[PDB]
Amino acid sequence: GSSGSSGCEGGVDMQQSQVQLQCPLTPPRGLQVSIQGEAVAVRPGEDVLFVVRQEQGDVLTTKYQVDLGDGFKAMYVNLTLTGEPIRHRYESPGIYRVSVRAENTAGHDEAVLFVQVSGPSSG
Repeated sequence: GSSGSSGCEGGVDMQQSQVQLQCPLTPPRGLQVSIQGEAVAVRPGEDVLFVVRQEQGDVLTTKYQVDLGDGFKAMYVNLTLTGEPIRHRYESPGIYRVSVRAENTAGHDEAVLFVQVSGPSSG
């Protein structure tokens, strides 16, 4: 079968912080993106949908930075909250490298997805 995993630590004494209010919260966990339905090879010019979700998403309104790699760049905020798919159409065929960055007042999570788009060739 197939499965993923993660792991990273980040803690330091109270040296500095850009916050004027102490509120109870927790960092992001189990953050990753997925493509609508298991697809093998998509054709060029077909808008692709990216489904994002979280395991606990306890953290508050967090920021999200999606990197298409093909010059396209967008900055979404509270993606999980809005639970809205990310549409994106390609022009030329070729495996693309997608990534995401999440950093909230509590913690920060990141993920990377690989997309493949083959031309009109058989298959």
